[PDB]
Amino acid sequence: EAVVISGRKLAQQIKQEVRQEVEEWVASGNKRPHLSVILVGENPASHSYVLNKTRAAAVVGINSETIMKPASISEEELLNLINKLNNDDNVDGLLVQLPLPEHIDERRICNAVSPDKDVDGFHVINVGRMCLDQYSMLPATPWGVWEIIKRTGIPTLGKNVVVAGRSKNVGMPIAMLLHTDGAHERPGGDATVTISHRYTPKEQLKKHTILADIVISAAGIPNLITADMIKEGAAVIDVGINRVHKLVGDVDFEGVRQKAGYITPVPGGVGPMTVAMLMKNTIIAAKKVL
Amino acid sequence: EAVVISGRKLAQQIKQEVRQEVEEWVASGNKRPHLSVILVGENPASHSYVLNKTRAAAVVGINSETIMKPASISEEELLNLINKLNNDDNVDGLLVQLPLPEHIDERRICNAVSPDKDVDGFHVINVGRMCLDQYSMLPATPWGVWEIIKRTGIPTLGKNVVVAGRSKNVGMPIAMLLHTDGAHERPGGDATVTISHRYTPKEQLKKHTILADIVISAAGIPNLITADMIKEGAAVIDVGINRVKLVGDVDFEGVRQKAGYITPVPGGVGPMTVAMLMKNTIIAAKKVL
Ligand SMILES: NC(=O)c1ccc[n+]([C@@H]2O[C@H](COP(=O)([O-])OP(=O)(O)OC[C@H]3O[C@@H](n4cnc5c(N)ncnc54)[C@H](O)[C@@H]3O)[C@@H](O)[C@H]2O)c1
Ligand SMILES: NC(=O)c1ccc[n+]([C@@H]2O[C@H](COP(=O)([O-])OP(=O)(O)OC[C@H]3O[C@@H](n4cnc5c(N)ncnc54)[C@H](O)[C@@H]3O)[C@@H](O)[C@H]2O)c1
Ligand SMILES: Nc1nc(N)c(NC(=O)Nc2ccc(C(=O)N[C@@H](CCc3nnn[nH]3)C(=O)O)cc2Cl)c(=O)[nH]1
Ligand SMILES: Nc1nc(N)c(NC(=O)Nc2ccc(C(=O)N[C@@H](CCc3nnn[nH]3)C(=O)O)cc2Cl)c(=O)[nH]1
Repeated sequence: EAVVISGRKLAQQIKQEVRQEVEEWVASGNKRPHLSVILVGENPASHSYVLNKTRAAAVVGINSETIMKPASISEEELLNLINKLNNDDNVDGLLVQLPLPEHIDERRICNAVSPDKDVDGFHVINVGRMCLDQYSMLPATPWGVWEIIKRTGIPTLGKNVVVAGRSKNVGMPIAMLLHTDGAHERPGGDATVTISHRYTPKEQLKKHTILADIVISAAGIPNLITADMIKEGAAVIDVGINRVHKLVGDVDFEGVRQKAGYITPVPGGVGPMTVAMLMKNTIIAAKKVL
Repeated sequence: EAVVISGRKLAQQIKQEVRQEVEEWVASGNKRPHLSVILVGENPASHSYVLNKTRAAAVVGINSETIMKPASISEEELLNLINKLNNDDNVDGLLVQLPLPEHIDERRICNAVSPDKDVDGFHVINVGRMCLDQYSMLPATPWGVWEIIKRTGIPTLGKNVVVAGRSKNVGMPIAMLLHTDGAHERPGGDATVTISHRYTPKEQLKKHTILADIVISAAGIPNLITADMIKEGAAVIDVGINRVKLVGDVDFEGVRQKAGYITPVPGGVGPMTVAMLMKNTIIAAKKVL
């Protein structure tokens, strides 16, 4: 039966590392780090996730503020707020929680955040640098997936990995981190990575997952991953968060638990790792090492 | 038996299309486009490929110059020449042929080319925009691979594709173009794409290619792809150029018997790289993006 990886326990370790790093930093006379989160509208999941972020910030010694704006805000008004925060020397990290309302272009917003404060790694320069395996601010959810695998001791070099999903903020950076060269500026996992997505026929997904040492599902589809698709002993990382009737990932947890060697639960899996890796990025931004 | 796709013939058609676009741009009262190529050192392959680029420039009515420098040039000296050409309004396109000597950082060089003149698509802004499926200057070799597939009518949506190679200038852009959404700003191929590389075991590569409708080899290893690794009727695109006589990564004669489509080396992807650069140069001259 599968080892159930605890994302809560792993994130606790990561957050303790960050609290130590932040306290040594402050002890040496530097300004305490400060994270600013802009939250637009009333997406209940967004508010929940943002509160988790600012709670984690407080615990690791990072100051924060959440700036909430109505969904009726215009794009120019959001751009003005971002520019004021970019020029606030007290602000080390700045992020705009997504999704935004339809009348606001998310790509224009993400590029308006100063790249040195872009703890999301969503600015086009940060995306480009990541895709070139250069030192960059890694996006939190893909980095959390990476850390789950590395800290559990699951090997990647030469292994088969299937990613279900190709979104620019989650699925694509995961595939980028896992297949790239361990010896580059920002190391990668050196895996053989298959990218699947909404036009990958179900049968073709199974023909690739059955070969996979690691299946990473980031599609937002309940029960997309079932035991017949998984190689015995494989690691299965569940990124989706789906409301069914209750929260479940993309994986049939109880079924796949019987065949996989490792599996992450939903909740308590990838989610807490997302929050923890943002803490890593915020101290990185405060140190201005990039 | 496999259809052999003439990259040479496709490229020559594309160059005629560029020639017409350039001639009408000039006839409309605009300055004739000019491409500058910086060549550092004495890599014979680099010298040959740049010559093919400047030959194709003359064919399509684009002015050009190659500026050759010794390998002992410093990075600051190369940066100075690039800044000079960035500020020369007669220069529409500027590229620095790779590879560069070890003491010169290619990424710093590529990022010093003004983005408007970056006909390689190597500037980090172009890379980032491409990785986000936004309008961008696409790198010539990946765009040539895409054009071979599209102009031949080989379908990609829902298909299995294997790329052997993950280099930032060739293999990674090819995988990015082929797997991404056809509905985005810069459409992708909507294929299921497997990225393999130097740490993929030969056995595992074969277990993926055998499912593949398109196999694209950009590794630089003779006979990496053999008929047993290919499924009946697949399309095999050979990006490698290996001196062994020039061969590709593919066992041309063997795979020829099982593939439905195949590109030869030489005369395959290579000529398409040169033709897509000409496309990029007239795009850069028009200040399209
Ligand atoms: N911390 C976390 O645990 C965390 C963080 C971010 C996102 N998520 C979750 O990840 C999921 C996806 O988020 P997103 O923003 O990337 O969503 P999105 O809708 O932008 O992308 C979903 C992806 O799934 C792919 N897909 C659709 N149908 C598929 C199929 N049958 N097979 C394979 N792929 C298919 C799509 O092509 C798309 O790339 C959601 O559940 C979201 O909440 C979780
Ligand atoms: N227009 C053209 O025809 C064109 C253009 C550019 C490059 N090329 C050719 O493509 C080849 C590679 O070019 P590059 O710039 O990507 O070179 P590179 O040396 O930077 O990259 C080689 C790539 O091959 C991968 N690889 C190595 N061994 C492998 C194996 N056994 N299985 C799978 N992948 C493996 C490596 O991991 C790496 O990603 C060369 O032959 C080069 O001349 C051709
Ligand atoms: N700019 C920007 N915008 C974005 N949207 C993101 N993404 C993002 O924040 N993702 C995210 C973050 C944290 C959680 C989390 O805390 N998960 C817990 C609790 C689940 C739960 N929910 N309700 N009850 N329990 C769990 O999964 O266990 C879940 C998610 Cl998806 C970003 O990173 N940057
Ligand atoms: N900045 C920058 N740097 C780079 N390195 C590249 N890549 C690049 O130029 N690739 C490239 C271009 C043309 C050819 C070609 O003409 N192939 C012919 C002739 C074969 C032959 N050659 N010698 N003898 N025979 C054939 O394949 O038939 C082959 C290649 Cl690899 C770039 O695009 N931009």
